[PDB]
Amino acid sequence: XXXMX
Amino acid sequence: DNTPPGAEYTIDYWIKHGCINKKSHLLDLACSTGFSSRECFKKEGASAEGIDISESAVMVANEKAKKLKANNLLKYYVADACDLPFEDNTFTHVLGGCNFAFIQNRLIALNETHRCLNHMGSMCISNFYYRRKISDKLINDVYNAINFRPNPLWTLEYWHQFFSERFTLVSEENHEMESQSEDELKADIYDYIFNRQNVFFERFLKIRRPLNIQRDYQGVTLQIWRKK
Ligand SMILES: [Cl-]
Repeated sequence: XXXMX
Repeated sequence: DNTPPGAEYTIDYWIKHGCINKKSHLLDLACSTGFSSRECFKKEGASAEGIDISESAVMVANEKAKKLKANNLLKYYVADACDLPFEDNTFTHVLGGCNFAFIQNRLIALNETHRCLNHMGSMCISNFYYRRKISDKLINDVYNAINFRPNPLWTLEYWHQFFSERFTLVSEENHEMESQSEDELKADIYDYIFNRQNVFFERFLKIRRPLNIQRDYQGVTLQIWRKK
């Protein structure tokens, strides 16, 4: 869903 | 998937700012298949006890622990966050993730986690929150889509109010999300359904559209809360 590396 | 928002990034954040090390003993709250604690173990060697309402999930978590040759350090049980089967002062950390937004009685649960945490123990959070005012229509749309009406007043301030009664905010990192274009969304849905039908596609789109739209008003907050 949410990518933040 | 069964992971917290941000996945490995979140775990890393928790490990760094929560100071999780090999000496740590974690409570994996609503652990599902045990991703968070298992990752903390793989990364840092920390031990953990996890709880979930799903028996099968717990069994998966245990089996995965076994395959990792770590079932002496990682143990999982069927239980509710509102009634933890652990003694006072058992854990150095609680992995809360986004679960306080979904569990049935979250203050009772919070108090239980507070009870089971050691002195100066840390609560590790990754919550969704609303950064902007969202109309009722969209909330209703989401409710319709996934039978779970979110609270548009679940802002940062609200969570802070919720946690700050029993905890001290030690660290916070906020990540603002944004919607995909219809094309991108459709591309993802298509790719997934066709590379990992039309009916499925239509249903998926129907469900995901409002969720996607909602993202422009949302954010994810990574927080470390210290017991007080
Ligand atoms: Cl409650």
